[PDB]
Amino acid sequence: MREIVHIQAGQCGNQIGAKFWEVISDEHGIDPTGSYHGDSDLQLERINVYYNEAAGNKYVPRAILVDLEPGTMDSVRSGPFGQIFRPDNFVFGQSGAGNNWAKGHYTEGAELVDSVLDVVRKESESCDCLQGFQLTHSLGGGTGSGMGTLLISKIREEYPDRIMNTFSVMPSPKVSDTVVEPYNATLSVHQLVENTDETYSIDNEALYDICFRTLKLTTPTYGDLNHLVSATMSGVTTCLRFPGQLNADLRKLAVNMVPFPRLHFFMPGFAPLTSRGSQQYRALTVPELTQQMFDSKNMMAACDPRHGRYLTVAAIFRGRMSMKEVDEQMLNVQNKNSSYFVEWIPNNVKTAVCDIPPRGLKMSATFIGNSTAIQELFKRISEQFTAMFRRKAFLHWYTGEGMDEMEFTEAESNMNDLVSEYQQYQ
Amino acid sequence: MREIVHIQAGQCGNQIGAKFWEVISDEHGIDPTGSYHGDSDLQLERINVYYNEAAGNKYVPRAILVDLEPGTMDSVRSGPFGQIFRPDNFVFGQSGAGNNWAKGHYTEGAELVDSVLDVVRKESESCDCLQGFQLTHSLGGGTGSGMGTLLISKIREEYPDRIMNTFSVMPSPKVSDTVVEPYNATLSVHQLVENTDETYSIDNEALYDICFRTLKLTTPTYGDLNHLVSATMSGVTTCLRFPGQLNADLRKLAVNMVPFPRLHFFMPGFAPLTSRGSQQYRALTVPELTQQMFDSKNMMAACDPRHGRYLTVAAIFRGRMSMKEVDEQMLNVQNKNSSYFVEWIPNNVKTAVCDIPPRGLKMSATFIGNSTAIQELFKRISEQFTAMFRRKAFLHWYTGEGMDEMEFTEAESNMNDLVSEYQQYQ
Amino acid sequence: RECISVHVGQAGVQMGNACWELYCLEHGIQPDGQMDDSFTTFFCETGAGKHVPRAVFVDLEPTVIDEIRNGPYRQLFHPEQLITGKEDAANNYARGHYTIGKEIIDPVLDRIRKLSDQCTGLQGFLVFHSFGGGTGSGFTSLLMERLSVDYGKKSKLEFSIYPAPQVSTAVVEPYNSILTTHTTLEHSDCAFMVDNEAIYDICRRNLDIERPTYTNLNRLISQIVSSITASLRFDGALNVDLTEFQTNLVPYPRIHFPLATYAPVISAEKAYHEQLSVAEITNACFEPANQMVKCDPRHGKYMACCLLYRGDVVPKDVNAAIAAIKTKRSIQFVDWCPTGFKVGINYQPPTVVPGGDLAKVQRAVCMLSNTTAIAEAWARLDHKFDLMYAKRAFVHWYVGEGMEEGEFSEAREDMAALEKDYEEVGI
Amino acid sequence: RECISVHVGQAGVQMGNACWELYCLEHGIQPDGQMDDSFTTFFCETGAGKHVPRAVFVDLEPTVIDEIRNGPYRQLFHPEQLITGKEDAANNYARGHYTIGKEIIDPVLDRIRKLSDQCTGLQGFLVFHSFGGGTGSGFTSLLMERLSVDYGKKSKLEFSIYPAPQVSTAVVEPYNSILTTHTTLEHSDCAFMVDNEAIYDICRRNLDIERPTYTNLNRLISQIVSSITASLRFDGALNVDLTEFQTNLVPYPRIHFPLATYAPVISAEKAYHEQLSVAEITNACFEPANQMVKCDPRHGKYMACCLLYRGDVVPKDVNAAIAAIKTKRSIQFVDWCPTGFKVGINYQPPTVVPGGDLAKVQRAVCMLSNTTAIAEAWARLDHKFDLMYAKRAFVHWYVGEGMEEGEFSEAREDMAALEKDYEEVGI
Ligand SMILES: Nc1nc2c(ncn2[C@@H]2O[C@H](COP(=O)(O)CP(=O)(O)OP(=O)(O)O)[C@@H](O)[C@H]2O)c(=O)[nH]1
Ligand SMILES: Nc1nc2c(ncn2[C@@H]2O[C@H](COP(=O)(O)CP(=O)(O)OP(=O)(O)O)[C@@H](O)[C@H]2O)c(=O)[nH]1
Ligand SMILES: Nc1nc2c(ncn2[C@@H]2O[C@H](COP(=O)(O)OP(=O)(O)OP(=O)(O)O)[C@@H](O)[C@H]2O)c(=O)[nH]1
Ligand SMILES: Nc1nc2c(ncn2[C@@H]2O[C@H](COP(=O)(O)OP(=O)(O)OP(=O)(O)O)[C@@H](O)[C@H]2O)c(=O)[nH]1
Repeated sequence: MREIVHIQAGQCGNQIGAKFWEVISDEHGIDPTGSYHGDSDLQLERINVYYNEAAGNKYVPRAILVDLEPGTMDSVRSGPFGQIFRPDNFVFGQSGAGNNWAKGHYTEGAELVDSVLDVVRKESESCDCLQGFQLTHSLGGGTGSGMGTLLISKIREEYPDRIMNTFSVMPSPKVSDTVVEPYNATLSVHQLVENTDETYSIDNEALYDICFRTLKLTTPTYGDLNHLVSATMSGVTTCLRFPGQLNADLRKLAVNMVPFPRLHFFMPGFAPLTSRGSQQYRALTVPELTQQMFDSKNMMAACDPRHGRYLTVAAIFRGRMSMKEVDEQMLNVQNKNSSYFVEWIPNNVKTAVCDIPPRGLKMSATFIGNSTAIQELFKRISEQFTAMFRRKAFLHWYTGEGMDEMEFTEAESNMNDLVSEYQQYQ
Repeated sequence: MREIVHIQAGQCGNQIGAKFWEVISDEHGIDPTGSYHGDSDLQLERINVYYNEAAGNKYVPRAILVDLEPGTMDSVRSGPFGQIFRPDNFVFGQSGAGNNWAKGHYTEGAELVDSVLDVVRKESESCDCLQGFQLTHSLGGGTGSGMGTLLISKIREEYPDRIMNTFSVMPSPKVSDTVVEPYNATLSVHQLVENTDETYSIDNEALYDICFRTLKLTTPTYGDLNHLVSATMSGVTTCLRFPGQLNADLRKLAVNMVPFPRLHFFMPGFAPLTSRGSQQYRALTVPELTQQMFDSKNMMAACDPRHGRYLTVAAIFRGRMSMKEVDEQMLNVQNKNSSYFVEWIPNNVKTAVCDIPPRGLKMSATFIGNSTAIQELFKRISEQFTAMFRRKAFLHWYTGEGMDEMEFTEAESNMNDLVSEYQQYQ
Repeated sequence: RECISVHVGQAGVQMGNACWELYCLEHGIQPDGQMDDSFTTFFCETGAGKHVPRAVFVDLEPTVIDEIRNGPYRQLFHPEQLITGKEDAANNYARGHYTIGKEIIDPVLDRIRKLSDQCTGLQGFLVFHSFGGGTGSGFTSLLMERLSVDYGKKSKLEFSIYPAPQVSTAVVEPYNSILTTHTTLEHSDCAFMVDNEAIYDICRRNLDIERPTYTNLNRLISQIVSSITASLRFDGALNVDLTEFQTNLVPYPRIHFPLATYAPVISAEKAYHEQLSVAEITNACFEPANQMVKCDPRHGKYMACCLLYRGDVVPKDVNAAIAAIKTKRSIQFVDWCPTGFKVGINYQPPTVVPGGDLAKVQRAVCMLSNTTAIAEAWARLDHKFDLMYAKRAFVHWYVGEGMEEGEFSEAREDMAALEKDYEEVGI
Repeated sequence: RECISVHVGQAGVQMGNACWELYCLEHGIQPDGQMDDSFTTFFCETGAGKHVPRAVFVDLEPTVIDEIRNGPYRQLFHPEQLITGKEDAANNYARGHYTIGKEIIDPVLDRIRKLSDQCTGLQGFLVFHSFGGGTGSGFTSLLMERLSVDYGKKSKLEFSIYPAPQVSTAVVEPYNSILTTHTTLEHSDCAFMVDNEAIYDICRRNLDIERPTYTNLNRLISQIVSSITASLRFDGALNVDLTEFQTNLVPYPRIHFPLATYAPVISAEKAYHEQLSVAEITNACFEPANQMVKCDPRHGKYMACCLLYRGDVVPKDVNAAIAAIKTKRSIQFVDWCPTGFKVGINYQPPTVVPGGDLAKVQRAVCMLSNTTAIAEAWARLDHKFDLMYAKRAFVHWYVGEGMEEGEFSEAREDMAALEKDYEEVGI
């Protein structure tokens, strides 16, 4: 019944992917060992859509952890929900790439893709009818950018008709955790623009901006940032996991948000975002959530939506709520701010609601936005790419693996192409 | 059978309008919920003339409460007879006018008149044959002066042939409860002089003077003043509500008291007015009521009738009484005081009696008087209007809504015109 | 006297569970599936002391179908009738029609045959769906085509939830509605439409519900669909059958788009304070804001109106009431059909759900009417379609299913013919 | 019916904490932050059994803002509403406007928008500040300009603490007051003023407090600001809204400077011995020394006076009382508005703080009135400004912020126009 197979790549993709299984384990009432201890019967109604049943009322996740380094699996296996994963799925290499896209794509990737394709083939045969795949990686580095982008092309060859979702965190200019980030970002987007049908543009800079303004966290760690992005992955797959008044599968939101084949880079968000020291002094009904959803300082991307125009918006909701207040609020945000919305579409909002909210909250929603303001983050990495590429700097490491110099220019031809697409419909 | 539809405007019109339904509910024996608990069968004989029948032997009033502020309806709904009114009839705005005629007539009125015209259309279609409308407002302020004067013009356009009654309380110079009172009074009379066919000139100053001299009230509130004016509205509509030896409908008194189209501003009164501590020391037959009716300190207007001459008089009576004493007393009041009555009419008195008096009294009457002494209250407000208008004071608020300066002068041309009419026939 | 029903999409089964619970409580049917002629037109007799409805719930997505299997009304419906798919339509007219529609229609086709072969008094079919999504556009348009070639002569009463001028749940619904209407124009004998924001306005000003949900929207809708077929269930002084709605409301074989409105809709506290009679409800049903569609009837002209009352209502006041409606000059009837009044009566009154938002009423009416008021609505839907069609937006998904840009032009010019047909007929 | 408030400067929040504690004790709101329609106009309803005020405290200096964070009324207010800066104004109109003002107004602008969007009965705004310092002059003049272009139509009720003729806390306050009044003349609908030595004289002769503090000054001031809005909170026999103060008191669009005075102000021991009725308070409110400004009303003429009573007070004696005020020849009303009386009533009486200096009273009144008595005050402030402006004293700081000597002349000639407007209108 539309089973989704999870797949992880890179250090960050395994961390946020690990947090994804943790947060959904709580609402489903899954123990760290694998047994069920929930309360509602609807949790078992669609537990198979991510997990696999087993003996003793045990449920094993349908995850495949892929990382070229071995230490990443040791940290994930020793986590709170590290033992629930299957030991056979922990496939990994020995010698890391060290922030090199050419290694994880050509030399170090070719020896491991044969070991992961047969595993996901086994998982795809176990389910009754698969819907699609969702992947977590990062444009920076070599593992998540190299290993993830490679098997995306192979999965497209093996499953061209199924949905190919991707949650890809991109770099930022002010927060730079890698010197070779724009080359990996420029080489990765050449594969993401053509192969996958969906993409979520997540930014680490905004993940630091979002925690100061509303959460008021004095000591935020990566685990706190993983809680925000993991909740977004749960909102997109809510209606098939629990019933609702209006269902919206991963395909139902893709057809509305992807007006063209190449324009599929979304912009995520989440609400309610409120600190623990100011939870009592805020309401939880629908109008405060609507204005917070469309707020500029709410999304986890560094893009200014006021500098552009939204192509389409999708706001998945959770929990029992009234439909009149939901529908009427989405009318005024597009009417009062018609300048920041394209006139060549009559309605830029996609609505959907569920009845079973997360634990600890009574009403919540997740934002999915495709807008022309995404180009400002793509040209700056392109400028950092073209600035470093024009002198042929930091290319001798990539050519040692047999990579051609023109492939960087072919990626550059794609880089200024996608930013020009959003400029066309602006 | 000549159904009358009630309508209210302004704070005072809702208060005295609320008291109007209260006093008539007692003589008809109507419960505060809506059921009947009276004793006489004639109360149901003409209960339809103001009320609407309903299931469970319930009777709902045919009233429409209109006020631009929402707080007035909360006080009326929370009253003793607040629940008997229909909930749908409680139409109202949000942002009050704040003593501004331009707001209630042009900007704040235009958005609400569409919501009240369809309601009275529903009530007018429910009755078999409507006679006319009676309204309660105040010349002071912006709500009763603005909203009331506006829909009076619209009702004339929709119902030009039916009777248009109005109970309008005017300001006074000594009791000044509003700084912008003469502008509102001068702008309101332009509509009342041309649209409505009847008008009752009530004064707040005399409503305090009347309570000191005969009632001897030590601590009079607005509710005590509402008892006097509410009883006056019941006397004018007695013969169609209960049988009588000589019937006088609202049209039967209008034809006698309105000798010209513009001369329709009456002057009300009521009797017997006597304190509780001096009730035993007074009789209740007809001659003491006659001399009390024509007394100068009996009416609820500040006009001196001795300073002018009565055009016509109408004294509706209630309760079983002898006709010889009634007819003979009206002869001597006009004969002995021939100087204070116009010689160009042979008889200035209109007689009519009913058999069913109010509860707690055996003989009573209500005064309706059109006299040339009414002009003294119109010129003083005109002097206050002209004194403030000659320097264009307190006009910048009215022009903000798009009102023209000449419309104040057009009202001024009407102001000195109506006072000159009564001077012609003096 | 029997009739088969079918529910499609998220919109279909969501009201189907809400309507059938209203049907069962009228005939004394407990939810467990048991307690002479009034229930035979919807409910069969399974041997002895047990019944089952004459309907089927079909939907590709399994979340709503299994909710009925795990819901309270489990034993009432058949297990096999709760048909379910394996792949979602996803706001795609094509995906629920060609790829995923072909591998599921064959269980659906033969089931209607055996369901009708056991029956003997089959009047027609009525389908509940919504063209505002993916499942109610493609799969609904396919099943009606395949049974039309089979049956043909039997009637088809469509019930779709159309989008509003400005409020909308989806974004691709002009493409979903413009494609499915190309097939609906020739095979649908009649199609009653309802707007999504209009029904909110019904419960806002009249029922004073500031925060309702879709469950409440289906209750008053269940009163509409049950009242039109109420004459067939119970006895009435002037009986009207299912084929009455075809001849008396369809002036031309292409113009088969009536409207719908219902009254009285009063709260519990307001029901005791507000009088209920034929006069006020007749003036209320013709009120424009009280209609279930955001279209001004003053702009157009009524081709014909079909009145149908319930409860203790004598035929005198209903005739005197419409005589007053004929005298109203605010409305305007078309010269092509002056006597466009069809009145009906049923002795059985409007029911009431325990705990429902609607209050008890001794009488009610369900007014259906055709007019050219929706001519601007089709022009509005066509105008917004030209904006996205000019940019070729959302086209790669439809051609990604198997279609092409050819029939997109066929649907455009078909609406262009439909637009001028309302303009020329309304002269 | 709702209204948003804002506090600026040292003067603003010092009375804001003193006024809001008076507001909360009236509605039974405990200081911890919890206990139907009377409190909705100031306090919200957050979910279940919790409220928050509809106001914000903004101030550049953090000493007063953090005192509220560490003060007793911590749990009552929102932690995010307590806005704080990082650099002080320092008696500079320019420093709180151009350098430091620009980097803090943007959090302040968008907060009022979302605070108003969630609201629906927003009547207007009222700001508490003081032009006698730096923060209440520049930043207050900036925020009112930026919301006036946005809103405009909504009212603005300013509450400033002006300096006395001879008593003064600062030395540069003529430059601070003359600059900020140039912006206040065009965008402020009305501005009630209070003098610093006058309120000391109120508690000196009447309340016999020889050694009070600013905390005591804010209590009786809280009675004034709470009494003008008391009609909107509780029920009254003659209701008056917030827009009543705009039309009835502003004769011309530039002359928008009323006065303020309050009575009775009696101690605890004197309250039991001194009779309380409408006659003595009406004669006391028009008493010149009992006013909150050191300006002789005998020198000028009252344009219009707005009376507003509280407690059990029948409308007979209030009309008879003002009738005696009309007969007094010691006062003199202007011929341009003879009937300049506006009386109001509220059934809910004046409250009392536990342990406060004010005693319990069964009735009170808050009398606001415009007049030309402050024409000499503006001439006095302008005269002392010419002494320092002639020597070009204290000018190097203002131009040291970014301004120049140009607008210094614009503020001077603006007062020169304002002075003669009071002289010609008072003829
Ligand atoms: N929101 C979070 N971001 C993270 C986290 N860990 C890393 N990152 C961010 O993602 C950036 C790159 O992602 P990765 O750490 O996975 C580098 P990767 O493992 O793919 O390559 P190698 O480790 O060199 O084999 C990294 O520079 C961080 O900005 C995390 O736990 N949470
Ligand atoms: N005899 C009575 N007179 C009243 C009563 N209430 C007010 N008034 C008088 O009528 C005068 C103005 O009438 P209103 O109170 O209705 C002012 P209105 O509501 O029309 O405008 P807004 O309140 O500003 O929206 C008012 O100044 C009083 O002198 C009352 O209850 N009884
Ligand atoms: N008035 C009303 N409309 C409804 C209700 N349920 C669904 N709808 C409408 O139906 C439209 C979509 O219909 P469907 O084709 O059934 O949607 P779906 O079945 O979820 O299709 P997928 O997204 O592909 O799964 C929505 O836009 C809603 O506005 C309801 O209960 N009441
Ligand atoms: N009556 C009264 N006046 C006050 C009170 N508090 C402050 N003031 C007046 O406010 C004036 C200065 O106002 P502000 O602009 O707020 O002073 P500030 O915030 O300290 O400005 P900086 O010195 O730059 O920090 C002083 O001259 C006082 O006379 C008070 O509690 N009561």
